[PDB]
Amino acid sequence: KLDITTLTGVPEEHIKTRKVRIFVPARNNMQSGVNNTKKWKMEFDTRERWENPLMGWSSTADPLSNLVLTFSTKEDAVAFAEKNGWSFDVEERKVPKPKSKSYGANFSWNKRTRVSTK
Amino acid sequence: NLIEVFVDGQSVMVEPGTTVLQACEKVGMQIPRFCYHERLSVAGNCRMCLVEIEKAPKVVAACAMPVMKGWNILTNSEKSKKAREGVMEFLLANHPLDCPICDQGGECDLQDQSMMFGSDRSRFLEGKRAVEDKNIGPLVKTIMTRCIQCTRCIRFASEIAGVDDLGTTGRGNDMQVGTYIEKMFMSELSGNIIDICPVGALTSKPYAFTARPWETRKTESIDVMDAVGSNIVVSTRTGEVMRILPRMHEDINEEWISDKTR
Amino acid sequence: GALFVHRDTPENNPDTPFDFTPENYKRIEAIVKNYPEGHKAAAVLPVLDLAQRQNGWLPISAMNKVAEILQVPPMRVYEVATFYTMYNRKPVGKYHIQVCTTTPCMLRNSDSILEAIQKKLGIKVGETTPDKLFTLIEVECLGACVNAPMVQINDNYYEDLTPKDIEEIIDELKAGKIPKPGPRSGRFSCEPAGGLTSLTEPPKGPGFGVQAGL
Amino acid sequence: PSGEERCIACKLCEAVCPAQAITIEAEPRADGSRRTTRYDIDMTKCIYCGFCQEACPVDAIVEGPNFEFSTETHEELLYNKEKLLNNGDKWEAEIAANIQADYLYR
Amino acid sequence: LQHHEYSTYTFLDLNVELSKFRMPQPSSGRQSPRH
Amino acid sequence: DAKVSPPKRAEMKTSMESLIHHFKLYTEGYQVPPGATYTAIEAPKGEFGVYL
Amino acid sequence: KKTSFGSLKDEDRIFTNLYGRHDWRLKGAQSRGDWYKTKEILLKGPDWILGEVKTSGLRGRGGAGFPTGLKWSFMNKPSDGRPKYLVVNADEGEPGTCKDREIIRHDPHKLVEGCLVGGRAMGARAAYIYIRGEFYNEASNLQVAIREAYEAGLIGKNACGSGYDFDVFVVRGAGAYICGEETALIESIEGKQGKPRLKPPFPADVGVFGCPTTVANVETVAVSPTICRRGGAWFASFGRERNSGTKLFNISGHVNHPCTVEEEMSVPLKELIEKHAGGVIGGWDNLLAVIPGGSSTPLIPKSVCETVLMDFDALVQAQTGLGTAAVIVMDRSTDIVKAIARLIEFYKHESCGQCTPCREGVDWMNKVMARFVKGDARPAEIDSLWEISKQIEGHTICALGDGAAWPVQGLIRHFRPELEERMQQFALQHQ
Ligand SMILES: Cc1cc2nc3c(=O)[nH]c(=O)nc-3n(C[C@H](O)[C@H](O)[C@H](O)COP(=O)(O)O)c2cc1C
Ligand code: SF4
Ligand code: SF4
Ligand code: SF4
Ligand code: SF4
Ligand code: SF4
Ligand code: FES
Repeated sequence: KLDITTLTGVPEEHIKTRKVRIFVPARNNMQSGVNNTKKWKMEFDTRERWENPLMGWSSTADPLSNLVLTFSTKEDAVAFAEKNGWSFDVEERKVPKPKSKSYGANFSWNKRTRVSTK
Repeated sequence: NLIEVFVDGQSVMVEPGTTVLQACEKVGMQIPRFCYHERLSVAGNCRMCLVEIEKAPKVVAACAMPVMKGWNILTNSEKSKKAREGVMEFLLANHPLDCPICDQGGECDLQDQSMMFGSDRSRFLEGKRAVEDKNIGPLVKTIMTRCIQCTRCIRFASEIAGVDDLGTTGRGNDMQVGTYIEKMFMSELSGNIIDICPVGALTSKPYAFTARPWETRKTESIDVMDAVGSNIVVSTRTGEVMRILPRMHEDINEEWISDKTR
Repeated sequence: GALFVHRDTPENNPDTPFDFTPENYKRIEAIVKNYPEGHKAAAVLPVLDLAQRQNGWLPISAMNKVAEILQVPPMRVYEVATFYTMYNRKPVGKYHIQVCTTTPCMLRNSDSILEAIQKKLGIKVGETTPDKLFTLIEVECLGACVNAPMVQINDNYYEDLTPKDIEEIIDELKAGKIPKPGPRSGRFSCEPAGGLTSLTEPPKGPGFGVQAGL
Repeated sequence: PSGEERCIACKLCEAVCPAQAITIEAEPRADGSRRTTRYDIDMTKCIYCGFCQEACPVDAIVEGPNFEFSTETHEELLYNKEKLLNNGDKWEAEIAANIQADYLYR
Repeated sequence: LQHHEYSTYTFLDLNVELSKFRMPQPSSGRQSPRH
Repeated sequence: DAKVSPPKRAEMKTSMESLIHHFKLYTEGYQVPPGATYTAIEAPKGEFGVYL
Repeated sequence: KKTSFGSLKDEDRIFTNLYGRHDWRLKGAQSRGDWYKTKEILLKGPDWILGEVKTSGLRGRGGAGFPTGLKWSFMNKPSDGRPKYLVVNADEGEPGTCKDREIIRHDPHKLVEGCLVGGRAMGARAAYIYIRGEFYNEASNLQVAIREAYEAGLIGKNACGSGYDFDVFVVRGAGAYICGEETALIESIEGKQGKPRLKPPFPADVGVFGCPTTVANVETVAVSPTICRRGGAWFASFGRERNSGTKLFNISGHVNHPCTVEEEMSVPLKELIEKHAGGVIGGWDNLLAVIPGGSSTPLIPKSVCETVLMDFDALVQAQTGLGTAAVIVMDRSTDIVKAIARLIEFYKHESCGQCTPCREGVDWMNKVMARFVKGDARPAEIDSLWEISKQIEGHTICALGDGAAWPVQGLIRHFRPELEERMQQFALQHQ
């Protein structure tokens, strides 16, 4: 029942109207590295961005547009969201399921796994 | 019948037939790879997976070597690091200096694995090779001089797409990847070759030159083009959608998305 | 110097007419029988060699026809054709002069034979004579390294060659006469030149020194 | 020297900008070359660090000799790709000589 | 000395002749791996 | 060390490894091994320190 | 117990018709002792044949020289329902090797009977003999020999009346040196590009057509019938311990009488060159860096050649290898750098390309070696070349890489002064 909302200084609109997403970021499919998929992340909901009349630069009025926090575990991020009084949605971690890999299967006598080209 | 193997002295119980790379994954060590994709078949050509097994004279390819009980996988031994450095040097010997213009820059496995497991300088004092580019369609922009002959695209086209139209022609350093004829690689899953390719040899024509990886903001969402429900990552920069990238959901879409979604 | 990409041309378009002769089709049936059922893709190399023998070179249509006959993806046939040197993906001369320029043959002054061939034919290596009867190409160990210098023709090994010998062989081929394969010097085989230092005695014959228990 | 712009839309010079004063957008041009549709440097957010002159791979972006470019309005100091290219054309004679002088030290 | 006179199709014709002596081939059980 | 200090311009323009390292150093930067330190110097106004 | 080998009588020579003077057809082979009591050998059993091979101590003639009996016993396991095959490697692609050509051209029935015996040992239904495509006439000769064997009933159904069904098929290559490698040979027979497989699945368990297969050199298979008939101990008598047998040798290069001869293992290299090769051109003084076992094996300087014995372990002690038994001799009137560069270029042209180490490093070594032969390099490049070779060696998926690395290392190790001399001379020339 810890509430630091009064002490944080955040304006009420962002406290109440913002949904924070707790997730483990998915791996960038462009790369095979998995180091960036090992820590939970808390990210706020996206809001309007408009073009500046003078230069066309993307303008925003959302103070928490770029705010992202890293948490070791899901429970810690949930605790932080609850203490700060943000509505939270938790997406469970997605882990690559174990696979069976055989180089010999590429040259199977009877199975379809035989590879036409190496 | 789990058997016990040690990765850097740590006991890990793995089912028989598990490769050294997966055993290392069990302990958190991600063996550097260029040609190995879990979805695709094992090839062993890249040779960046080489690691040293304790009391074994010759390094083994982690991707293609099934673990044997009692093996201790030394993933950071001097031999393993030197093998990685040599393989990286060979990979970068003929690679074009196209990084500033390569779309894969900032998200290139060659760049990061060079910055992590490779030397910081070049001893190559000869001219580099160049390959005439192949046209495989209106979706995949091809700069084949950047190819590292990992054969990921060929194995993907054969195994997942089912189109046996991409292959290797020639031998030696002159070996080239692509249809021998002026054929066009047409499939629902053709765009996934762009994702699978470790280097920026195969890149999205629609997304060419538009943005760099670090700029983009990634939003996880679901596709609506089909009822499959493929999970996607919508990459947006400055409030504008830049590209759609597949997101891994083993149950619905493994790592792939259709051309219409992409 | 040959490219490994195919640019369609009027001579080498996919509509270039090529089909196996019926006798070659029976030979193809014989070839297919050799390999186990369900693995008829193994016939690709012998069938491509048969196509090259029939036509003298492999057009893209020939490769497509081989793939169709063997029910294999065409790209695999393209890969086999490109990978193996012997297959000719461009038209070649009536007689293909292949000079082995490897280290063993090189030590036996192979460059002399190569240069004499160049002078007699008038073509540099990798070129075809205007008459389209001779194509000169250098090659690696052909297997007769001991009988160097050695130049192969369409299928015959003319080994133990000297400039004059190669020029005479080229003259015979131009005349239409078929030279006899083998060492053009006195020797007949890998035999020591001066005389046999081994196997001088007659063969022992059947049942010689046979283990008693057998 | 041909007259083609050196920029190849690497955006690494944007990445290294300490103050995020460079905004770059690019698209394949009609020739097919990787060129910048938008290149903006806010001379009011810039810290004149000298980065992106070291960072830019092709020597496209250079902090030139001029220091007397004061303006009577804030908007004049928000440069555009056209303005930057005009400055490069104006000061190319001096910029090339200075780069020649210091290119060996770099 | 017999090798001095061999034609282009000699090897293939010899294989055709040997076809009859050959024993039945083993079968994987499928027409092709792609099948 | 080109994984910490950027390579020379000629090397970056002539060598692939140098170009890769220049690109990464000027876009990502060099990763620093995890840790904390208080380093101080005798600056002209006294002790200047950074707890990084 | 003999301390000096090197003289072999005609009686003990397995390849009686090596030079082809006697008839190569079935009649000649039978007259010279071939196809003799083969039925009895087949009936004796697979275990007896494998034991005879093991007692012989035969080492593989391909160049690796693995113990043949142990290798063949790997296939002795009971069948799982898949067929078993024996593949005879007649590629003969190593530069300097010409023995298999002689064996097939002039003594084919030896190879056919050896195929039958080995298949009986390996429980193999059929044997595929992969013959280099350039060897067309020899392949035709082998096919004729196979036809004669089929007519006689020696092969085929009820082969030699042994109740064993065996077929020999001849497959001709399309001109690739890599195809010599056992896995590359299997792939080529299967119709794919001849690119070596990864060993972790071994050929015995998975091979041609995904079935148990053993790949043996033509010489190793051919000697099996004679080893069985004469006895394993007879083969053991010749040569040192662990180097037993009579090995065909190809003496080529700067020798007065280039020839292929059969002598006991462990024969002194000088004795082999002088006795049968007619001596070095210009005499033994002119000898410079004889290549012991073909291109793959590193070169040896003249001093080592003076006392070196041509056996596997002894040559290994010399930092070289017996390899294919091909002896390439260079006289002092030779540019050693140029010859090693030509061999490296051969490796560059013959590389498959799949393995990044080989694909890139062999081309890199070829370019560096060409620059060395010209002399257009700094002295430091030699250590760089050594390190590049070390990177290539032991990391490739095929021995071809190590085959390329080893000659460069041998050239550096034994003739480094020559390269630096040429570099200095080039620098002086261009000033
Ligand atoms: C590049 C390369 C080429 C080879 N070429 C041949 C060859 O032409 N003939 C051969 O018998 N072995 C060749 N080998 C060796 C084979 O891979 C294998 O060791 C041999 O077939 C085993 O025969 P064995 O059991 O009689 O020793 C080659 C190996 C490599 C790496
Ligand atoms: S194009 Fe890309 S995926 Fe295909 S072989 Fe080359 S590097 Fe691998
Ligand atoms: S894909 Fe190739 S060109 Fe592009 S950044 Fe990576 S190494 Fe450089
Ligand atoms: S150097 Fe300048 S113009 Fe060229 S890509 Fe980098 S920021 Fe753009
Ligand atoms: S010099 Fe100007 S443009 Fe370059 S990084 Fe500094 S502030 Fe940005
Ligand atoms: S080492 Fe060379 S020849 Fe052998 S598989 Fe690798 S690339 Fe091919
Ligand atoms: S993918 Fe790198 S060695 Fe297998």
